[PDB]
Amino acid sequence: SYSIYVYKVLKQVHPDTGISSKAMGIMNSFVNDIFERIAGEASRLAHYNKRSTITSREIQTAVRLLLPGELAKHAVSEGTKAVTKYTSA
Amino acid sequence: KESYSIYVYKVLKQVHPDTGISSKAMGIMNSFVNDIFERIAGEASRLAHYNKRSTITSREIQTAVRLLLPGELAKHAVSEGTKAVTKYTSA
Amino acid sequence: RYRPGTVALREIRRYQKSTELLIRKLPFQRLVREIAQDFKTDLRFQSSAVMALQEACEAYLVGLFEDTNLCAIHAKRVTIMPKDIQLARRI
Amino acid sequence: RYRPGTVALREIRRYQKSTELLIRKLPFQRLVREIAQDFKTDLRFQSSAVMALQEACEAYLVGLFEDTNLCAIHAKRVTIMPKDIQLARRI
Amino acid sequence: AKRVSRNKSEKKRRDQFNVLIKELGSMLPGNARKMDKSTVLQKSIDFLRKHKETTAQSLSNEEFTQLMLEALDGFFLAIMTDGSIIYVSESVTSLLEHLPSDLVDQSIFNFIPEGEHSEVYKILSTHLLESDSLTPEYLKSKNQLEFCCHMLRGTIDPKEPSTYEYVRFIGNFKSLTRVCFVATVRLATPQFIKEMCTVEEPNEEFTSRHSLEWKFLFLDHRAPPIIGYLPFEVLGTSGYDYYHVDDLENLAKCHEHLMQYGKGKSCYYRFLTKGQQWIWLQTHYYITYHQWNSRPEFIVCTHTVVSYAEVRAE
Amino acid sequence: TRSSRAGLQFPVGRVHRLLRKGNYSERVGAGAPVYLAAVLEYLTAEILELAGNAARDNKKTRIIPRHLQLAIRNDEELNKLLGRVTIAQGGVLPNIQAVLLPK
Amino acid sequence: TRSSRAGLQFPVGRVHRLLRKGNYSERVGAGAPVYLAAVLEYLTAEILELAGNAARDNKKTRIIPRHLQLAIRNDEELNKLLGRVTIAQGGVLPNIQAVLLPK
Amino acid sequence: GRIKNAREAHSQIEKRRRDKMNSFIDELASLVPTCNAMSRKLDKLTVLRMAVQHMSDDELKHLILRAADGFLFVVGCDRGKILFVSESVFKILNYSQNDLIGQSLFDYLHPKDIAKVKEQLSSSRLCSGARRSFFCRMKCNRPRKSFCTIHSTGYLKSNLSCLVAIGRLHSHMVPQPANGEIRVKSMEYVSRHAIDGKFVFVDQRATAILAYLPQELLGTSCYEYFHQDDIGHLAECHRQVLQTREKITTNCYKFKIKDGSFITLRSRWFSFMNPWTKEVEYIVSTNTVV
Amino acid sequence: LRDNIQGITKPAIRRLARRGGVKRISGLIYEETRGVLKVFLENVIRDAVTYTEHAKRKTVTAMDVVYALKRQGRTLYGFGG
Amino acid sequence: LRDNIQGITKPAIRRLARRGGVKRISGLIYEETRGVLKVFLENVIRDAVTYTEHAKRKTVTAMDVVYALKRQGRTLYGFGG
Amino acid sequence: KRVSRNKSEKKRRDQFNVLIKELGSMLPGNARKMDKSTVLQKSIDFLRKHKETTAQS
Amino acid sequence: AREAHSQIEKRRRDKMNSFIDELASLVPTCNAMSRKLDKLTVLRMAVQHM
DNA sequence: GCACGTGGACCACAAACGTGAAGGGTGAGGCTGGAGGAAAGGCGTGGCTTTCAAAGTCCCTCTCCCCTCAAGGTCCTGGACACACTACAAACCCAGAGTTGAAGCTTGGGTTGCATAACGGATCCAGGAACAAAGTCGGGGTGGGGG
DNA sequence: CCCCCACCCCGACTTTGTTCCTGGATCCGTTATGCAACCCAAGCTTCAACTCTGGGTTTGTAGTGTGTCCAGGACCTTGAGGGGAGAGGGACTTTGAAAGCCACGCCTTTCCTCCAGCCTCACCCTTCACGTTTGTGGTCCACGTGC
Repeated sequence: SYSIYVYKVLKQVHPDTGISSKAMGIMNSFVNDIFERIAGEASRLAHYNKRSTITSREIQTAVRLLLPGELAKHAVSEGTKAVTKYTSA
Repeated sequence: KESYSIYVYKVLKQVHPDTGISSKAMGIMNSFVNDIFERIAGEASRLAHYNKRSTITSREIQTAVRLLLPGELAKHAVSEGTKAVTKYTSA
Repeated sequence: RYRPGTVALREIRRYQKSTELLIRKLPFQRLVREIAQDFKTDLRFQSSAVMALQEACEAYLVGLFEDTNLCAIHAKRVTIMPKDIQLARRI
Repeated sequence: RYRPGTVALREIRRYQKSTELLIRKLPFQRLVREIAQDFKTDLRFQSSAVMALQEACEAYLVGLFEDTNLCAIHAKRVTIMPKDIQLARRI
Repeated sequence: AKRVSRNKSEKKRRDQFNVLIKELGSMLPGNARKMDKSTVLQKSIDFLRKHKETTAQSLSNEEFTQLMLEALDGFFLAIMTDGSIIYVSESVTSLLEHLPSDLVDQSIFNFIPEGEHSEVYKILSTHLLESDSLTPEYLKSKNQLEFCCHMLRGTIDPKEPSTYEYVRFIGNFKSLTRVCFVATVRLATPQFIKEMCTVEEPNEEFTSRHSLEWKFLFLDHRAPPIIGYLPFEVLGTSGYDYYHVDDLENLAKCHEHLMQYGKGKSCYYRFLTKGQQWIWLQTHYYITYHQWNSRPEFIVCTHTVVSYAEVRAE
Repeated sequence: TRSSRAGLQFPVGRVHRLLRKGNYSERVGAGAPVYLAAVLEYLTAEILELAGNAARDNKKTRIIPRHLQLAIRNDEELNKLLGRVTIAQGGVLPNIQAVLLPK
Repeated sequence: TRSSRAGLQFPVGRVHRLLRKGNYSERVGAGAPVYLAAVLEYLTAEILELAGNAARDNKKTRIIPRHLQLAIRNDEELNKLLGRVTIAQGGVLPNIQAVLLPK
Repeated sequence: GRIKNAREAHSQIEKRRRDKMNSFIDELASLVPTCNAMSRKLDKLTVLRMAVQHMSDDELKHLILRAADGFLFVVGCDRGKILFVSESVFKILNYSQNDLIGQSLFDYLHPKDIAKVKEQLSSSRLCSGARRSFFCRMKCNRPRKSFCTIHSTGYLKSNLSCLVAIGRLHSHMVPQPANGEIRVKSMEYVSRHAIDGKFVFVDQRATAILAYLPQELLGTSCYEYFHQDDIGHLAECHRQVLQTREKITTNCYKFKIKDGSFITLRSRWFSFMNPWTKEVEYIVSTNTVV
Repeated sequence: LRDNIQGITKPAIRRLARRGGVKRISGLIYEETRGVLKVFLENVIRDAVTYTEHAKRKTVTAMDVVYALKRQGRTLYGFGG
Repeated sequence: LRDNIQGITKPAIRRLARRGGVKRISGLIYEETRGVLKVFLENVIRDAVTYTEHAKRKTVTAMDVVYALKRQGRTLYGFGG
Repeated sequence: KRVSRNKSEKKRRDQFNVLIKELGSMLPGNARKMDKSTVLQKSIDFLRKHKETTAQS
Repeated sequence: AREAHSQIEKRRRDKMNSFIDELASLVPTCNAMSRKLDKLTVLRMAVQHM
């Protein structure tokens, strides 16, 4: 489950706060829901282009399609920075 | 590239021998066939996953059909798939 | 006696402020089993499943009520009528 | 002139029986390319895509107008108002 | 709101107790997390005992010490009579470019020119004294000494020829449980601008955006605390206006590499704060694009402060 | 022919291949495509029969998208199954509310 | 861990395994899991941030489902992304139509 | 039974917990003189308050004070008033602590430096961001020499914000020249110039070396200070450095200073180019005292 | 099992309408609401039972309810997913 | 170019509304309709352009329009697929 | 316990007496040794008269 | 006799309660207050009003 | 009469209490990551030629534009009644408890299964020729309104 | 109810698309081998079912008042309907060359394999936060009694 990471994230955002178990379950459900949305959209995109591999391009496209523009810009920036830092080291 | 015009036309001659079909209507029908195929295939895939099954069988299809189709259509489609699988298995 | 509607406003504030289930769980559970038996008898349920059903039902009904209220307002009306529900559902 | 409404009913019959596009093609193309330029320039468009857009838009708009008509009727009106559209969209 | 009120008051009692426990634990030495409240009180008990014993048997002076050392262009240094260094203040790195770890345990005469070793050996070895039981050593006029010498500078490239600085030692001889000399060392040549060599925080960072002319388009709220300039003081100006002379070329190379790759990490470089200090930095860069044609629109720059040790290591 | 074994028009081989594509599953039982093809053929037959009836009502002998629109929107089960589909050159059902008629 | 190499909290290994399962594709490009983990972590951060704000605005230190509902319905973009989503004990925004107000 | 039993051990472990805590509260109280002197059982809350209230350096103080030079002063940012000054100011400005404390630094400043000190006093363990450093002219009790040039370095500190700083009167002459045997770093100052040679940036070492305060150089041409005997050579270097990225080092040359005299300098020059625009930003110079 | 539709009390309907911001209710709503709820809930139940049946189980699990709601555009958080 | 939204003439909107059985129309409708249609078109076009861009093409094909409509919940038959 | 109740009771009575003395000290025609009830009656009359006379000044 | 004296003490304490309430009636703050005030509070308010 | 006492009142603290929530520790093994290799996916170069862009011209439908006048939207007014609000009575829901065992879940055994590959083979797909369908224009029949 | 006008559907002619025939293949199908996914038999324990008792908040039923919904009259202004004129649209035709598609060669990316070892998960123990009661004491008061 993602409880560990949800908690750690909160400890980076609002260190002075805690989470009810029900809220934590809600976050797990939400994570899996969004994961499914993106993975399915990316699967379609690969099919629409007869590709066999899902890459950061497909995810960026699926994000731009799925998310509203504001969140899409920030999320694309985050994915870009993460991939940049990872690949650079 | 592939379409179902052959089978659409043969089925039309089964239901209305006196009747033909325009290419516009044929395109409508092909889009419909593909859409239903996608619906059923996706639902059956989810079903198999929900049950940690790696294989799709006629049970998954029958369940997806029951979920997707309205009652009357579901009864007839289930009877038809049952008959088809029964004959195919016998043959 | 308070005036008609004033207590209704206090109630609206109360129930919007609260988050608890508004349907009685045992009536709901027996209604579920009364429906479910029609599809299969001798069927068991995880209590959590019953709770999920109740929460989904209350959420769905609350949304439909809000839409219906908008319809009544559009008709320049306070009391919601079955016409309003029917119009919302049709839309 | 004929009394208002009668000729409108004749027009309604005509356009419901008909299937052709009710919009001007070249203005539609220019509007599409006017919008599209904002997302990316140097774009090229298949006429099939243009026609698909025209059909989809007329279908969507007509459905929205049907719902708007229902709302106006509910408001005991013959004449549709922007509020009807806003309400239908919101619902 | 009756019982809500009583519960508010009781939760407030709870809160006040928690606040006092947190305050009590915060002042301790060897601080750590995950201590149970009983452990917090026990460590406070032990700390009160230890602090009371050490003090009984004995503006802030730290800020004054920093301010005066900086104003004098100086650093504390302590060495044994044998010449071995035993302690030095970190400010030495900003003044002489040697880390404390490069100095401690090493012979001072490795940094003093060989033609002057005899003088400093005479200074260290000729003085000998034994104190009474009443008077501290630093207060006796016999132990005070003022003298001058040259000292070698460190370098980032060992190919550079040996370079030195003339300095004055102002200090006193002191005994340790051997006899050392400890002094405030002041550079004879004043240093009106200097480099910060150690980051005063574990990590600190600031962000900005730059145009295709490298002019500031944005400055975050974390920059002014680090560099001393407010956003409006930098907006529209070129980023190059704040970089160090020698690092201008390497930063041009880094921006050429960025134009080549669109994303990456920079070399180390220096930035001139409003407080007249060069601070060492390393930056991560990436570029954003105008959807209409996928061409650049702005560069984003994330600047991290780094230590002179990490600089000299690479 | 598998279709012949099942007494069907639709191609079982194509359906089976399409199911192996799309990554729908790791494995596919032999009877699965048969059942699916039978269902598809049945639905196709329903639609085409209704469309031919509409054409005959419209005194026509060839199906056009107008006929498909009318048929699907008139059959309640198909209408529920396909309510959110749009049909090229379909038009709309000739529905007018009584309140709008003169009186 | 690749997550550490990316400075991320989320388990990139788990994400890659999950994408390699579920039959979403024949292959997975190595950058895809990292990108997705970043997106998930970002959305999580936004949601938790809004939730903590809601809690503090009501002097609470613990996030409960009501806070999530409030945050999601208040935030327009999340309300779009999650318009049809339902949350246990979520409640509603204290919306009252002006016509209903007494005077 | 098993549930009740499981609750006994746990609840009495919680009893052990409150017993431990109360024991430690009492012990902590014993370590607080006020709590130990208080007869009554002080409540855990009051006990904790009193505990947090209840909770070599002189060698270092002498070690640094004996080495001190110039004078320390504190001036309120909102005030401009000198809140404190060390006695050593009487060596420097010839005004005493009493002449300076309770009075505003700005009259002791030269009128053209008052604005600069005000800009420095604006807000934005002493951190580099709060750091401030400036040259200025300060009045003296005995007089053109009614003012002297002081280097002021300090940091901003808090209810009334203030600058805590040292003012040092550095000799503009260079005592103890470097020995020929030893490679010693000469004094230097960095400056940047527009195409025509006008100062667009300069540092404080330029004020120590040239006596000119920063505003006295910015907005003026280097040709106003070059000595005419070297202006031909320096102009040749200027014409050359405009065409190349290479660092060009001049010969030794004379440069005029505030008091009207000349000093000998040697400079390294280059025209820096911004890669994003492919354009020369400005001439960069490092000057060196000969 | 009979008449459990009456178990949905007029006060329960009133409370739900109040949570929906409704100020006034026509009596016909109570039966209209009971019918609408029966339809909605029966469809959800049919789907959940279909999932249970396909799984060859004799107990309905919350995951089946979640799938039934999901496929009907009624995604629900709080019961796993 | 610009201002082609006014190219959606009042008679065209009249025809459309009449196909929706609309007997009477207020003048405010026309601008409101133009705005709604502009929003609808903008969304569909954004999605189609996104598909095209990911495919690295420069030409919009009807398949992209159909994929956009599909993911938007509206399915159009008869344009391939 | 009893000692503390005695202390708090004497404190109560001392506070009451201090207040009685302060109240009576502001009166016109002041004289000591007035009974508590007389202090309050004279205070009542004084407040009435002073308030009325000041207001109508 | 002691009963008569104790009930004279009651007459006195009643007279004092009555005059404390009357004094309160002349103090605006006391006249406005709702709860049955404790004696010291009334007298404090009275000396504050004078 | 006052002060102190005791009972009483009231306040608020202070502590423990146990319960509920949470966290720390230890076990622990599953899962992540790395090495090593194979070979498939993708990048890259070089070429073509299909499709959309872009435009020209004429005919013409459709749009632009203007006015009239009745019908529809709207405002304003009045009635009553379906609904809300209070009340007492009741019940079944809620809570907590007990009791029973069908089914969930794990283990081990064994099988039948489907994938995969090679190979066989003939129905399907691209293309060529002929016929029917589709597009465009004109005529006839049907439907509704107005007199 | 009958006549006139407008619209809707059908019919005819011309051009383009689809269907049927022909050749080559590879999609479809078969038979084989293989490793194993899943069914099956079996046993073990759990969670759900089922039931009861007791409490009491919620629910049901009943009575009374009015705010809301509805109908109605009546104004007046907005849209519709038509006429009439004019313009860009629509249809059809044209050409240019850019972009997407294709084929060829290289190589390097990630699956697959096996392993190593530690982070995340489960359980167990322990602690803290919390309400909440209560203990407990103090502040203070109301009026007794004593001094």
